[PDB]
Amino acid sequence: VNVPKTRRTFCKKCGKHQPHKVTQYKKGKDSLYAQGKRRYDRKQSGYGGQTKPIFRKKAKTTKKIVLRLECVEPNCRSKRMLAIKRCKHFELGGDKKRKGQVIQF
Amino acid sequence: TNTKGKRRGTRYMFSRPFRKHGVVPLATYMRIYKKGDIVDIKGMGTVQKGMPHKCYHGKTGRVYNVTQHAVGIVVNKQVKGKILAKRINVRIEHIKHSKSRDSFLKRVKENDQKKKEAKEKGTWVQLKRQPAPPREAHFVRTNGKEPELLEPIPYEFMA
Amino acid sequence: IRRNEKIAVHCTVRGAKAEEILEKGLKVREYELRKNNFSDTGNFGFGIQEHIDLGIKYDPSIGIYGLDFYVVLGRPGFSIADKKRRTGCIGAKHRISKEEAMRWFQQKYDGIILPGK
Amino acid sequence: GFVKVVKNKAYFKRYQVKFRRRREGKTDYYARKRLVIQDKNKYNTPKYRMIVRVTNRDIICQIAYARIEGDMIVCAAYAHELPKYGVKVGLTNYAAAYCTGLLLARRLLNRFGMDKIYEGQVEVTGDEYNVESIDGQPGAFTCYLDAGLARTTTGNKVFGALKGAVDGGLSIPHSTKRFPGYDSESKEFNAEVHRKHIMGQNVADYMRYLMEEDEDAYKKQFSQYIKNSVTPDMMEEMYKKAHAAIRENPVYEKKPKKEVKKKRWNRPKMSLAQKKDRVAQKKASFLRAQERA
Amino acid sequence: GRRPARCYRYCKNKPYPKSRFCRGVPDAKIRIFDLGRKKAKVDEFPLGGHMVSDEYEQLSSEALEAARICANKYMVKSCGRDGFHMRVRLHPFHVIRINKMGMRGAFGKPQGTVARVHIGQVIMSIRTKLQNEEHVIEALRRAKFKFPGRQKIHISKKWGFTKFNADEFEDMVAKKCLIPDGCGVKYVPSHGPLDKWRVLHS
RNA sequence: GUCUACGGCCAUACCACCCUGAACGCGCCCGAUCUCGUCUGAUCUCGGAAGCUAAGCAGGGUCGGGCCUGGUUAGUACUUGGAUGGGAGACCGCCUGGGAAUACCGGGUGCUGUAGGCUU
RNA sequence: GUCUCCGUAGUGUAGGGUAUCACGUUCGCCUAACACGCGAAAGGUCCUCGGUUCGAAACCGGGCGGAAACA
RNA sequence: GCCCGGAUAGCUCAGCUGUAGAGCAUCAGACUUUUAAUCUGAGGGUCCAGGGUUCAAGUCCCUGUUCGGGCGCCA
RNA sequence: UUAAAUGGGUAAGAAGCCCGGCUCGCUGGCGUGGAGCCGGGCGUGGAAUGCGAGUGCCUAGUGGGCCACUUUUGGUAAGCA
RNA sequence: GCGCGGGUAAACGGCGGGAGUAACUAUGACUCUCUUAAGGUAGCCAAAUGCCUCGUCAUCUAAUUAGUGACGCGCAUGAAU
RNA sequence: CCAGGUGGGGAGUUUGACUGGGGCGGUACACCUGUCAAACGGUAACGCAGGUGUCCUAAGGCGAGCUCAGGGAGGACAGAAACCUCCCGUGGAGCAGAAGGGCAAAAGCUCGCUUGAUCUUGAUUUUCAGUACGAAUACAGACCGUGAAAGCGGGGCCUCACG
RNA sequence: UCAUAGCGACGUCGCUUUUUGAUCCUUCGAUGUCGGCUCUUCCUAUCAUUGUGAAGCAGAAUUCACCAAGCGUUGGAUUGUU
Ligand SMILES: [Mg+2]
Ligand SMILES: [Mg+2]
Ligand SMILES: [Mg+2]
Ligand SMILES: [Mg+2]
Ligand SMILES: [Mg+2]
Ligand SMILES: [Mg+2]
Ligand SMILES: [Mg+2]
Ligand SMILES: [Mg+2]
Ligand SMILES: [Mg+2]
Ligand SMILES: [Mg+2]
Ligand SMILES: [Mg+2]
Ligand SMILES: [Mg+2]
Ligand SMILES: [Mg+2]
Ligand SMILES: [Mg+2]
Ligand SMILES: [Mg+2]
Ligand SMILES: [Mg+2]
Ligand SMILES: [Mg+2]
Ligand SMILES: [Mg+2]
Ligand SMILES: [Mg+2]
Ligand SMILES: [Mg+2]
Ligand SMILES: [Mg+2]
Ligand SMILES: [Mg+2]
Ligand SMILES: [Mg+2]
Ligand SMILES: [Mg+2]
Ligand SMILES: [Mg+2]
Ligand SMILES: [Mg+2]
Ligand SMILES: [Mg+2]
Ligand SMILES: [Mg+2]
Ligand SMILES: [Mg+2]
Ligand SMILES: [Mg+2]
Ligand SMILES: [Zn+2]
Repeated sequence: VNVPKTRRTFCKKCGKHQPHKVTQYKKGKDSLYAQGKRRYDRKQSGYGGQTKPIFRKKAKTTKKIVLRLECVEPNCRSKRMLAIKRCKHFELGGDKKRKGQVIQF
Repeated sequence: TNTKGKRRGTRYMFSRPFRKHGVVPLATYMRIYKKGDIVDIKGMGTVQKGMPHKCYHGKTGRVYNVTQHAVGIVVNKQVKGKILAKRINVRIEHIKHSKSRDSFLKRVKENDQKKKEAKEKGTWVQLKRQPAPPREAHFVRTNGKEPELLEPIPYEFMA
Repeated sequence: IRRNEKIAVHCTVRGAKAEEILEKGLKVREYELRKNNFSDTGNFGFGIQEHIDLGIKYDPSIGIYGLDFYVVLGRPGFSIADKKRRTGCIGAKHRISKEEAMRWFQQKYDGIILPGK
Repeated sequence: GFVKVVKNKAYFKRYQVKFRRRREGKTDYYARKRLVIQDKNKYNTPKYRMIVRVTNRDIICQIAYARIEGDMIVCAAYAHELPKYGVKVGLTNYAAAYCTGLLLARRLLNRFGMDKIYEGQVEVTGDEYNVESIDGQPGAFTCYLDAGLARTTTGNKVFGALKGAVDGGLSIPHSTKRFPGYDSESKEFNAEVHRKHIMGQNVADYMRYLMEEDEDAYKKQFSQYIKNSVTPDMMEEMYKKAHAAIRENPVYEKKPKKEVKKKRWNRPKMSLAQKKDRVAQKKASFLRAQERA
Repeated sequence: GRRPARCYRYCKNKPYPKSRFCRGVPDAKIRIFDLGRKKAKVDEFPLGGHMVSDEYEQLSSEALEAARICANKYMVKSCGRDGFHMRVRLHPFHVIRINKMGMRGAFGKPQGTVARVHIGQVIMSIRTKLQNEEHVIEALRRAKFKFPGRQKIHISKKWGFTKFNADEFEDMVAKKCLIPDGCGVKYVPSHGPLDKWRVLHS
């Protein structure tokens, strides 16, 4: 799918529709000091081998896409997360299609 | 085996009658549904919003809630073992007033007027309705016309 | 050809401009339109090959295209079929026929139709 | 005997007939359903529509609300009844549209006992004015406009009857976009060419543009403007008196005309006997005619 | 390769016609349904002989071919090649399936077509002259032997393949309310327009 | 008796052709300066009143087609329940109740609400 | 038995918008003559039947076949 | 998930912010009893697509497309 | 298109019917509308038949089924599925 | 360490296919090419290895799915497996 | 002593299910359409015909304007098909896909503006044990889009497109 | 030559459980499983023999049928083989 790089939508901080700029959200790197990672790392220490399961099935083909949008107001710059359906190909700000066009030459 | 889609088996159920497709007539929108009156659920298939489920088609319920475009209906539904009073939200073009209760209300209004008019007359009038008593022995005239004799046709092989 | 490209170009002319471009087209024929270019609904049409002859003189850039005229006949009251409100048909005997297309032609332009073929 | 006939017997056996008013093309049931249907949790509160219909000779402008049996007209106004006071020439123009809307407003308010309150705008100006309710008084009358099949493009006579109505005191919701004063490119409302059209300067200047150009074009175009001698000037104050006399007495009355007879102007349908006899003699004439040979 | 007809005799499988769902159906063995002087108009062949079957069974498409062939070979032998018109009043639209050589996916592929009949259902129709009744009666009798069930033989009181009785046929066409066309007739009701009426009667 | 505006039911109202229309009206019709639109004032929008029922529209007509409603089909088909009924079966008959649909043959062909016009 | 694949100049081959080439035959050039070579011609209703579509050898349905793979 | 390497006449590869080159190629000429053999010419870049740094990109940088690799792995 | 038989839902009153009156921030041209609330009046108990109903807690065993009329799917058919 | 690069088969293992080509036809000494790198050489065989198969031919017998000898596009023989 | 590699030499363990017996074959293993299905609803088989793990800044949302498939008759090249006109045309087209339903001044096609595919609390339907997910339906509170306005819109005309 | 001495296409009705299927009702705290040898009995859809009828039965040889299972139905090469 194609979605524009900017769109007006409800901004929760200022409580009215404001221009937002969207960008594809990306998962950050693991903290290595979160409680779950701290617990898992302690578990893996010593003998006994691998202690927690490894998924290795991978039935899904695509991913749900999350758009990280923040309001362009300079005073408040709150960033919200909005999700769209599954899509194999995701394009940000692609060129708008036209109907009255020759397809093809 | 068979799926559990919300509109399975409704090929003809929601289909419009013959030569009755098209724009929904307007008078079905300006009918007035109070709270507590009795409605019948049909489910006109033209409108895809606020449809009842196929199990509620052709069921008669009562109204408990009225909103901008729909009404809340308390309709008894029989699950396998028992009957549940289920509430559904249905847009008004899928329902219509019930003439079942309307006929009875006319009778009471005609009946209560009988009650008033009978008292000062001092007579005793009949209030209940009886189940079609026997046929009250009568005479059948002949008018000099003999009831002519009927005889079975002898069989013949048409086709 | 492929779809949605520009193939043809056309216009619609009515009024004085229409009646003079038309006779400008028949004059190419000397008021001649032989047998069956008349359509049974009343209208008719025809095509030509050279446009420099009449009207405007040869322009060097442009080529040698031909084109086609096709007029439509009508009576006051033919507009109700295009009316947005209370649109209707025109009625059987107020319609036009091929027979009264030639008669209108022969009465007005004295053109010669139906060569004996 | 070469091409399949489309409107065969099967075509009619299965053809579905549209709604009657749709067949005559006098009503769109898409907009009417949106425009007529009252919200269900009101149960009797009538949705009032300001119906405006422009005709080749007249302007029909009524206010109604719809029931099961039909739409009920509470009161109506007509451009042909404008000559009863003030304006006598220039019906079915934008100015006449303004007055008949104003006349509709005043006659409903008077019939409603609500004319003394919500006078509207006694002074006519092209700006935006929408009536507001006043506490402790009966609430302002609210109604919506039934444009109908007419194109709602900027500068349409139907929107004249809108401003005419709201000037008389109806609280009709409306943007200031589809008035003649609105400049599409600049997205502004001039509000003075709007009043120029309202009081007839739109045709006044055209009519004052036309004498110096021609007389028989002036004659053939504004013929009924010649009679009654309505000049380019003095077409202002008459509209004022037309607007003023609308306030003074907007009520309507009839002409009792009972001196009529039962002259049927058509023919009653022939009974069955006449049909059966007619084919008999049509047959009888045919056998006679062939026998003569 | 064909199973015995007793295996598919009774109509018990919810008619299964050739359709977009049932693709790959072999061509029925019967392709010609009308034999003889099909040009004979209305009146040269007044007597109409019928073969009516009284069972709710299905007749294989091959059975009617055997029956139709056996009957025409008789008429040309006795009634002449020019003197009869034979019509089979059945069509093999029901499709029978076979599951070949456990029972996983036992739904079998089509291998033949049959025609279902009812208690009153004419199989064969013969229109001939009056003096040919003896031939047509025993011609169909030979055609009976190619059919699984039991079939009765009836001589229709109607005129030929027309649905109207033979006694009142001649006067009806005489009164010009019945007109002849092709192998049958056209009923002319008296509720059209007079122009249709008046083109005839004169 | 009609019509106009807004409608309800949505063909007894539709479709085809022919006849007629008084008065208002509805229309066709004239024109493009303004408003507004199109390649084109054809449509849409606006400004009008010289002409005309020709068309739309209203009414009527057609052994009209459709549609609506009856008869016939027919107590037929079909079907609730019953039998230690018949029949090798396929199926069929009876008892008990309910009960259709073609073809074919008759009748009819818009009713009506609010507001406003005309008709001696 | 089922399944898959294929039926086309004499032979073999490929391939909706009138079947290519090789050899087979005849043939004309070249040569003193043969041989060869080159050239052209002839030659396949495309396995049969039905259907589809403006049109089918080609697409879709049948029937024969022939070869395989399974069974 | 990370580090990445390659993609250009029908086939492969060098390359100049500066007019795309070489070979395997293909057709045609000389060449030659002739074939080889020999040259030579012509045409032919699915420059992997899109952008950008840009005067100026095949290269430089990102985005994807594939092709390939070398590591890592609690839903 | 039409269209049964069998079948499914609702109703057959006192929680109903009819009078008045009050509250509302909802609705609103209006005493509008609607809902709630407060008094009052109505008994011929508003079809047949039968039956005494309402309601709570704890809970075993079972969760391989099979046969018959009739309806019905696959199968040639089956003491088949 | 893995990749990258050399060597290694008396290391494990592998040893197919497609075109064009000789004066009957056939085949292909010869030329080229594909997929992973070669493409079964010398030899041997219906073998303890050959499904079709009781292969075909000769011999042994009156008669031989047996035996022997020969043929080999060998389902699926073969060189320190 | 720690870190990285190699490590079936050795250790522990696992190696789905449904199935006209098991394996091979298929998914009837989560879902959707029509039918089976016996005129409410429900109803099985490795029953029949199919489909899904997507696609879409518009194919979403509003308003406006038009009518579609096909056919007849025409008009230079132009023919069975190019393009223009008239007429007929109940939808015989299109609506992303499977099928069913629904749809005509529509829900289709062409334009204009846009982000209601946003931020929140509950109620309800659907399978249901009246659990959950998913999908959906009527509201209510904000903030908006559109339209002159009534209104309509918190995704796709409805039935699936998911944890 | 002639449908039927002997045959029988297109169709159609059956019987048998000496084939192979389909099913899984009995047996998995076991019914010993292919063939051959040996031995008895039984069936008839009769190969031969008894008694008969029919023929495109001159004789001979043969073929088709009926009552009929009392009697008989072999020795070997190859193969585990049926
Ligand atoms: Mg946490
Ligand atoms: Mg099912
Ligand atoms: Mg299903
Ligand atoms: Mg929706
Ligand atoms: Mg509108
Ligand atoms: Mg057999
Ligand atoms: Mg079955
Ligand atoms: Mg009629
Ligand atoms: Mg009965
Ligand atoms: Mg158990
Ligand atoms: Mg069972
Ligand atoms: Mg070596
Ligand atoms: Mg090995
Ligand atoms: Mg070898
Ligand atoms: Mg060998
Ligand atoms: Mg051996
Ligand atoms: Mg031996
Ligand atoms: Mg040997
Ligand atoms: Mg181990
Ligand atoms: Mg059901
Ligand atoms: Mg049921
Ligand atoms: Mg619209
Ligand atoms: Mg708004
Ligand atoms: Mg809201
Ligand atoms: Mg067993
Ligand atoms: Mg035991
Ligand atoms: Mg055991
Ligand atoms: Mg024992
Ligand atoms: Mg015997
Ligand atoms: Mg003995
Ligand atoms: Zn903000």
